[PDB]
Amino acid sequence: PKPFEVHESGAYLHGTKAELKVGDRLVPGRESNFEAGRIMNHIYITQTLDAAVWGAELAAGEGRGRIFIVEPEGAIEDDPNVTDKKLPGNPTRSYRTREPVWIVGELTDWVGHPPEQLAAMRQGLEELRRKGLAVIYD
Ligand SMILES: CO[C@H]1/C=C/O[C@@]2(C)Oc3c(C)c(O)c4c(O)c(c(/C=N/N5CCN(C)CC5)c(O)c4c3C2=O)NC(=O)/C(C)=C\C=C\[C@H](C)[C@H](O)[C@@H](C)[C@@H](O)[C@@H](C)[C@H](OC(C)=O)[C@@H]1C
Repeated sequence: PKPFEVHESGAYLHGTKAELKVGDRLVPGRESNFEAGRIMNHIYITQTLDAAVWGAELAAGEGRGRIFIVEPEGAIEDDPNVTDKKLPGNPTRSYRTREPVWIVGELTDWVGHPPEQLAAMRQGLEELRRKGLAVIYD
């Protein structure tokens, strides 16, 4: 995938290693993928495939990444972890919602980041943790 490229569909995507199926309704309050033990207030979704693939790859869990197309029941807002942080605005088109979402499809035709790019991201995040700089906004 290409960073900042909006998916053809305009649809909201959710990358995860959870075993979801079309027709599931997902409510907030599951555990963070980035800070063990943290109970989440939001569901995180995106309109770029690149951000969804990172969500699938970086999600906690055994088993492979999945990307779902989802329909929010309620309001969505910019995800502050990636908005006005490294870049101005929200170029990854990443959002979050306090209300449930429905799983309406599964994206089957994606490929992951090349392995050294995924390893660099993983290593970078462990480093931020080791330095106490991995602040999670939620
Ligand atoms: C869609 O976002 C993805 C890719 C964007 O593509 C791309 C090109 O545009 C980015 C934007 C616009 C950012 O604002 C950004 C950012 O703020 C950030 C890191 C992190 N960089 N490092 C980690 C590895 N590394 C390169 C060295 C340091 C980034 O790489 C990016 C970044 C990119 O890479 N944040 C930090 O540095 C700091 C200080 C803290 C991070 C804290 C928590 C832990 C994270 O926020 C968690 C909650 C997730 O939100 C991220 C892991 C995102 O994963 C998902 C699934 O969302 C990932 C950024």
